[PDB]
Amino acid sequence: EEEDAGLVAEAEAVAAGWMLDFLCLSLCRAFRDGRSEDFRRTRNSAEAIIHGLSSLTACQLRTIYICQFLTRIAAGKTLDAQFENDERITPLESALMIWGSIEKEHDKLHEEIQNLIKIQAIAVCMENGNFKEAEEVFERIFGMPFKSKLLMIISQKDTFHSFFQHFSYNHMMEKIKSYVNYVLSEKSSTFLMKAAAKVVESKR
Amino acid sequence: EEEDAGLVAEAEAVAAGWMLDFLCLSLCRAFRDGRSEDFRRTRNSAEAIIHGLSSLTACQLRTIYICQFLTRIAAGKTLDAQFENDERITPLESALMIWGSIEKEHDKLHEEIQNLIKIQAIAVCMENGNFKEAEEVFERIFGMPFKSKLLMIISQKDTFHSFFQHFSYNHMMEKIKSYVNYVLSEKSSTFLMKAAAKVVESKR
Ligand SMILES: CC1=NN(c2ccccc2)C(=O)C1
Ligand SMILES: CC1=NN(c2ccccc2)C(=O)C1
Ligand SMILES: [Ca+2]
Ligand SMILES: [Ca+2]
Repeated sequence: EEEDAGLVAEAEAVAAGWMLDFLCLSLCRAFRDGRSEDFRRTRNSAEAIIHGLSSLTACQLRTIYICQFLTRIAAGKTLDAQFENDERITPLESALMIWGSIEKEHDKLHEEIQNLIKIQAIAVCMENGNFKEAEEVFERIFGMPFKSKLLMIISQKDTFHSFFQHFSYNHMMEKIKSYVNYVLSEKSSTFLMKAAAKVVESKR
Repeated sequence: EEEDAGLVAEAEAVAAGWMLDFLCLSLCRAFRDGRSEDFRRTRNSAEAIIHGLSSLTACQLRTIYICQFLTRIAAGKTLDAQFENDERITPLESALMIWGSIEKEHDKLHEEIQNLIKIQAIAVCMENGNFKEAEEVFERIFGMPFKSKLLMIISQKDTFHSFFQHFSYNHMMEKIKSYVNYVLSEKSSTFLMKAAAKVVESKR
């Protein structure tokens, strides 16, 4: 009875791991495509599956971090959203923390995305007229040339400054979408998606 | 591009169907075992997966009804829980409605469970001192000998009447657990559980 219960629990853990990879792939695809409602529903499903998982491999922690990173990026302009226990941390600051924690290559693309999130974390505060909050986000992030231009823009209250149009929110999203394409290629071969693709193909 | 998007959406629908069957099996097992916290977490996951499914086969609608039925039975004593748009309907009354909708055999066990839910729908109102609500649940359900004993118990305010000890909440749960064992046997062969069981066995 206890041996059967144990084997069942191990099988549920295997299946939850397969569901996590599939939901991550679906979340990545919805983000890349701009399917806002599918992203919201898929995120809700990923969150619930994650609460049913206890022990995680390094690969599963990376998968969860990718889901959490895209969720904060999708909420980047929602300044009322609180992703951390410290209520002062904005969504883009929370995405920046996860970006620096993922076990991944620090290639040129990694650093470009990092710097684009930093500029936009300040930009989104300025665009909402939250000038003192922009300065507080600046101090938390920064923790010379790039740093000093940003402090000058904050002090002038230059909300629609051309610097934010050159390193825009759209540019940040496009660079992140290039990274998402690589996650999509890497996870397209995971168990659940492969088996489901084989079913659809066999009916064609 | 549209052909690929279409094939991907079909594969996501296949995978969501496999996840629904697996989550139903896990929910049934947690209910049978009395694993309250695992039931709560599994229910949250089933709800989210169901919102990501659009077209349902007759088999998938039956699977969803089984999940909804067990959720209302688990909440049978939570008289503040509102499962229907009509706020007057109690959780056991909502379970009774689903029980009468499932495409299943009306064998002796089906009717015994039905009558046990009817008695307990009244019993739970009486036990909370909600005498007028017990009479209202009675009128909505009933909708001669069984009916008249119940109306007499309600009018006397006989909360701890021996009739409710003979056709108890425990007796209702045990009969429902016998039905759950049959659902467990039937869904143990579904794709995701079978594949996960094969993985665990191969590591022994
Ligand atoms: C709201 C939140 N969603 N999430 C989240 C977590 C895992 C997968 C997808 C999303 C957070 O961490 C906070
Ligand atoms: C609360 C509720 N949970 N549910 C539910 C639905 C599907 C699966 C599991 C549970 C309801 O219908 C209302
Ligand atoms: Ca805020
Ligand atoms: Ca109530």
